[PDB]
Amino acid sequence: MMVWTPVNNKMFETFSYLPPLTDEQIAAQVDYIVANGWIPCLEFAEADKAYVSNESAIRFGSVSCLYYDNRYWTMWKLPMFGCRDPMQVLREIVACTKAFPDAYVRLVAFDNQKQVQIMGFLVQRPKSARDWQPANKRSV
Amino acid sequence: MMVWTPVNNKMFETFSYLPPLTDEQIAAQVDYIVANGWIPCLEFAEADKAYVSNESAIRFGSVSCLYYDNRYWTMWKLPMFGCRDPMQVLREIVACTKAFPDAYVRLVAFDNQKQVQIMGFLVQRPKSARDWQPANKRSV
Amino acid sequence: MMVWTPVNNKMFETFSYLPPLTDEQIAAQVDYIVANGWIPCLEFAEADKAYVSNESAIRFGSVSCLYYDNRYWTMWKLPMFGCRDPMQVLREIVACTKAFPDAYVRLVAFDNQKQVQIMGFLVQRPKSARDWQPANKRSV
Amino acid sequence: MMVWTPVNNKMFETFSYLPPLTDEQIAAQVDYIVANGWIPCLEFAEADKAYVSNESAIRFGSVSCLYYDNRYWTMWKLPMFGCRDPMQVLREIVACTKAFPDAYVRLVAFDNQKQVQIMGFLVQRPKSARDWQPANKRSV
Repeated sequence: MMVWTPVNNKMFETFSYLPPLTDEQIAAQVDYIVANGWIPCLEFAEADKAYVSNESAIRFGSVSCLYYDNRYWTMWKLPMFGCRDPMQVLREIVACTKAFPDAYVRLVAFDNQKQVQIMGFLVQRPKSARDWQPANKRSV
Repeated sequence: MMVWTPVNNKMFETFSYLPPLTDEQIAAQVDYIVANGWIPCLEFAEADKAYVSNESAIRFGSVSCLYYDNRYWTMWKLPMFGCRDPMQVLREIVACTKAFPDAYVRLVAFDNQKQVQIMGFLVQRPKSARDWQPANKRSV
Repeated sequence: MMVWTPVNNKMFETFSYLPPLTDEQIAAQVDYIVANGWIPCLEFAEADKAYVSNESAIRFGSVSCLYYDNRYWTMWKLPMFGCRDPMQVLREIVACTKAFPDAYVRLVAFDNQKQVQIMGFLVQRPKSARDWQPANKRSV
Repeated sequence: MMVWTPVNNKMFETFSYLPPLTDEQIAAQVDYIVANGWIPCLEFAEADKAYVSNESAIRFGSVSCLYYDNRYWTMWKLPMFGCRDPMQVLREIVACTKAFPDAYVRLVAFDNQKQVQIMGFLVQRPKSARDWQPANKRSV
């Protein structure tokens, strides 16, 4: 019987329960975006703005239902409309992480027919982050 | 006239006003669980999640009555259903404290007829805790 | 034209706008308590509990009017009922400050006919307090 | 395509999107105040009181609309009524920044016919401020 640790074991939505994505695995996800005609986009946030919080609810009456701060991140340039080249997306990941080496960075893609984000996963976390576990240390 | 100190004098419910439990005293409490047929279970929490607090009430209307965060701790494995062996409980205390050496750890027992926790006391506090007094420094 | 400083210029109610009380000045205030038949008492608080705050209002509906945390301090022993000797009060100030050398300590007096505190002033602040000005540095 | 940075890029209302004002540029703004017959005034605030916040809203019902802490700063002396000399304003800037070298200081001017502040801009920020970007580092 192994025990799932509650300590410093924060997650990051899709794919965060798998082993960290290799460069080949990321490339494959990017091919999937392009093959489906979705719109790639990068978003980023400093460590203090990375996880959902409640601080703005201090200003509210009884209307906090499904309100959370830090759902929005900051857009890196613009969504890559008309992009049909996976290398272009990989180059923007490099450019974004270079400009913001200490930020959380996530890759997302949009479907404009449904008007919804259709994919998303973390591609960088700050090296100073101490609030997460490697796969083999998630249970003890 | 001695003065009960308000400074760094936090307590931990049942038995926290007595001298710290010896290993023999813990064993005796464990025998009491087994003799009564109750279900032993261990729970633990990191220092930041150990004491009752109010942070979630920021999301509330006028409904904070008997709401507190940090009442729930994290379960170590499962409650030990059918356990009639005190040595088994002692071995789980050892295993739990070893896996989480910096956590607060409490031993509890359940009665399934009343469906309520029927006993509970702290069995470990982190070595770095500075918010509590030894028995002879509780008053000055 | 001198400018009253807003920075690190916290005050402590009665007499805090005067030069700090000498031992002779404190003795005189104590004589005043005794001459009037009032009940002397000492109260103390650690630095974090010294000034009025709002943290408990997170639990409230619209009822925060004239609610503040940290108005209560901690009683030193009991109010000195029947005390008609100023030296006894001075000895308790010494004893209280010795047991809590890093606390704020105030002397108060009660009138039991009106049932209200009738006098009060600070008799010790922690040496580590940096949030207050000397009389000659209160304006610049 | 350059990306506007969200990190440590706080601004300070009027003129904060231009290059920092030179002494000659400040003098020109001051001439503008005097030429129009407006009332010059200086205000200042320590770093913790410089930007708009919400802390007092913890005491509120549903009435936080257009309530913010830290809109008021501290007045330096009095508004300079009748002042028709730009050198006088410049001398008060010097005197204010000297007395409060670690404070944010802003120059404002009042129109008493409209009864409203008619101009305002930052004239000093603390040297220890790390929450702002130079013009050439505002986008990456």
